[PDB]
Amino acid sequence: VRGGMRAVEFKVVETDPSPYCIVAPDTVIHCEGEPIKREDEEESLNEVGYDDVGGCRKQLAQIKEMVELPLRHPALFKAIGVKPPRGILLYGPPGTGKTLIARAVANETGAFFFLINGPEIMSKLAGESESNLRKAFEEAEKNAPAIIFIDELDAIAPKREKTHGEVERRIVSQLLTLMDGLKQRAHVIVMAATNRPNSIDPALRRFGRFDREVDIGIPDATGRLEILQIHTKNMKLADDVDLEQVANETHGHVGADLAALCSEAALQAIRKKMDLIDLEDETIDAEVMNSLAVTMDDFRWALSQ
Amino acid sequence: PNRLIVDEAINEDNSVVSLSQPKMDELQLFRGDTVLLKGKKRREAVCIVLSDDTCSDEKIRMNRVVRNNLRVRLGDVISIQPCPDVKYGKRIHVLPIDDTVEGITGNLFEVYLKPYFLEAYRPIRKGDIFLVRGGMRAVEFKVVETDPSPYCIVAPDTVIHCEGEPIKREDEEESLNEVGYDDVGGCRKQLAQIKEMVELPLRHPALFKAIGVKPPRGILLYGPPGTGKTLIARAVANETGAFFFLINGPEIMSKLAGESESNLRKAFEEAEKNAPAIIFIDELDAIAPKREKTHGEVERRIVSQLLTLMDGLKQRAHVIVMAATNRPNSIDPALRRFGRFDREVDIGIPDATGRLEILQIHTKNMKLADDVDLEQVANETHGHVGADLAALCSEAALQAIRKKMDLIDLEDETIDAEVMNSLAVTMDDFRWALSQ
Amino acid sequence: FTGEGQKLGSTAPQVLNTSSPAQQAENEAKASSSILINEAEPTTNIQIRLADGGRLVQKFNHSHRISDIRLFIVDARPAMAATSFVLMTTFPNKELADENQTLKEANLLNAVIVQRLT
Ligand SMILES: Nc1ncnc2c1ncn2[C@@H]1O[C@H](COP(=O)(O)OP(=O)(O)O)[C@@H](O)[C@H]1O
Ligand SMILES: Nc1ncnc2c1ncn2[C@@H]1O[C@H](COP(=O)(O)OP(=O)(O)O)[C@@H](O)[C@H]1O
Repeated sequence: VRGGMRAVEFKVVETDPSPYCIVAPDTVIHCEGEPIKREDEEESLNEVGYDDVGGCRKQLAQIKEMVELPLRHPALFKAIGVKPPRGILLYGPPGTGKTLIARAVANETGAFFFLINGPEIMSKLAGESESNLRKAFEEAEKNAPAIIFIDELDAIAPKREKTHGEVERRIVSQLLTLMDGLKQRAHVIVMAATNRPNSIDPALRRFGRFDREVDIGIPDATGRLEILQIHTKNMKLADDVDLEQVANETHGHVGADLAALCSEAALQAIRKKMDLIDLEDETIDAEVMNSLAVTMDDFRWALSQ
Repeated sequence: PNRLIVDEAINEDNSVVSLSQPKMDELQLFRGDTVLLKGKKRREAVCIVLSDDTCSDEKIRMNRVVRNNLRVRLGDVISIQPCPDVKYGKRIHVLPIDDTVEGITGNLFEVYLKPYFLEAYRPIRKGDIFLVRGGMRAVEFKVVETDPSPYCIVAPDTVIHCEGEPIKREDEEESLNEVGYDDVGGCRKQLAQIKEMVELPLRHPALFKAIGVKPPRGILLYGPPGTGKTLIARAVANETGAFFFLINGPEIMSKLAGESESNLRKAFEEAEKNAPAIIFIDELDAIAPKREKTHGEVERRIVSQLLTLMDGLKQRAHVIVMAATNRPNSIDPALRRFGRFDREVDIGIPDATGRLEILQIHTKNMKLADDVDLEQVANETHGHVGADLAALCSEAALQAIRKKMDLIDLEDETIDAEVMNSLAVTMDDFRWALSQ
Repeated sequence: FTGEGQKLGSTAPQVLNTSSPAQQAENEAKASSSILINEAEPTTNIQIRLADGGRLVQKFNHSHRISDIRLFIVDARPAMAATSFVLMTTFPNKELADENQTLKEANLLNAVIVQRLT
């Protein structure tokens, strides 16, 4: 159940007419004090799913089929001589949803997801960096099927002439080696995100490496609308709110932008009604939040920033 | 119907608070009635209530002096009520606060107290702390006692006693010597944005605990040197009552490799402990320049450490990182990447109006001569920035001291606040500092 | 003071089984018989969601009316004949208004019709 700028999960403990029943207007509803625990096989609907990605269908479709067999029917390639894709390169500006996509694809297919972040890797001392790299691939293969996602790949393996030293080029080398030793039977798919082709070292594209590329650019008005609707699903929008209008004055913005744009609106709403209406405390009232509604004015304000 | 919102002051006078005419009507108050304010920790204050058209109906203006006397920060709400019972007190007992009078010796009464209450009819309540500017400094006095308890008006026949040693500062009594919004001039629009940006995350933490909305984390400050970016980030902290932690670019880049990354992490850790907190990276460009500024194997690892810390932050932490640099181009693109320094505020050179206000802020503690036209100085310091005007005033002062004091008083032991109180800075000194 | 009390909620009073176990078969019999089915005109099927406790009866012919369904409900059971109520489709939750409206016009083709007592 969405609302009050969040979504609460509820587990049906008991239904009167036993296994199942239709909640009629006369049905008595009990929700007696207590919040139960989340079990192991019960994922959070707060996890990332394909429904959290908007403005990508074409690309989201390509990726889905690419990983479909390798991640859903591993056994297949055990008894096959065909070669599935190993590395998938996701290029596009920042905040485009690449990380989001990769994580969404992993969950949505129940695959193990391991994250490698460019800066993280490059903050370490050289040997440590490699260590971590092979550790990621190691841990990934143990829990296969898995998806290894290298965020900010260009931070680790910049173009041929961005090489600056025995340490810089020593890591990329490590990453290339790992990619060549990555066998099928492993059931691993390494996704990596970068801004554009040129950014990366050409060698990461050698056939047994990041051989498949997928372009995830900036969203179009239609696409931008999708995103706005996703990042407002948990709030109460005034009836004067025109998201499509918002999406139209948003060319150039990417997903991360819209996501932030919304937060601004919601904060501008709160600041107005919260500031004077003594709605502040060392805790929040679900109802207070649930009543608050973001007007189109708030979005006109967020934009003017 | 008394509850209002504490906003900044227009009239920098300690004894006065302002409201909108309409509001005064509702509360049946007049152009001079002494009012009784109520704030946090069972505290109260007595002030004069004037009218202001630029004051919003639901808000009340007041300076940090009063604001502190009430234990309130900009934004809280107070209860105002008429105080028609205040008397013309008898004798009042005042006492300075050690750290404010260290170094100056002499009659603080005829140097400070006297001129301050003089024909002012300033109302005062026991326990309050007021400030008196003069002699090139500001002394803070606590009202230990007023014969008519607990508050009285200081009329010309009121007896003021300064009997004894200054007192210590209670841990919860912030100095008015601290940086506050009233120390920043010419940054109206920018200061406004910064405030509303940190307002909820810093004033209403518990909020972002039951909400999915994502507040600002990094905020980039652009401007040439001396623009007042350190001044702003500090004042914001003080003013919001948030813990302020400083990180100076070169300070970090002077460390042996590793020790530099070690200090970045410790900086965020300490800042996360004392949340709400503001980490301010002074001279970011010195730490994080990239894509043409070097890959000197230690320089980059450090930038990467800084990007990691920005990603590692999470709203649960209640921390806002502010950074300052000369211009975007200096910084490394990744720092602006969404999730890090996603907010930016430009703070360039002040205009004529701005420079003027700045000049006024940096003379508030000195005795300017009637020939001194700050509006003149402002109208010929065009390119100059806050830092320049500030240094300008200092040189003017030193000149004035070099002229009338250094000579006619080449004898030591004249640290007396009377001498400093009589020394005036002439428009001729400001004319000299200019020619420098 | 001795437990088991039903709350007095704002929802409209309910109509239980006024018809005896035997009476309800004859009550459907009427409905099933009662109205016209000309085989030479293409059909449609309705499933009624009565508030009676979660009672559902189906059937019908080619092109008829929403009011004809309201007639079937009464024919299928006496109690409701006096009770005020309305019809619907769930999940867009459209109140079947304009009782006359024909099944073709309401998109009510082979679609479930819920009953709600006003
Ligand atoms: N296509 C999108 N649809 C919906 N939300 C998006 C989209 N792209 C980005 N976002 C939002 O902005 C954030 C940007 O995330 P991220 O995937 O890390 O960006 P990137 O990897 O492209 O740099 C997401 O977590 C999400 O909340
Ligand atoms: N806007 C201003 N108003 C009043 N004084 C200022 C202003 N800006 C700068 N100053 C003065 O000049 C100094 C410059 O300070 P600082 O904030 O450290 O500069 P920056 O960070 O822009 O390099 C301040 O400490 C202050 O005394």
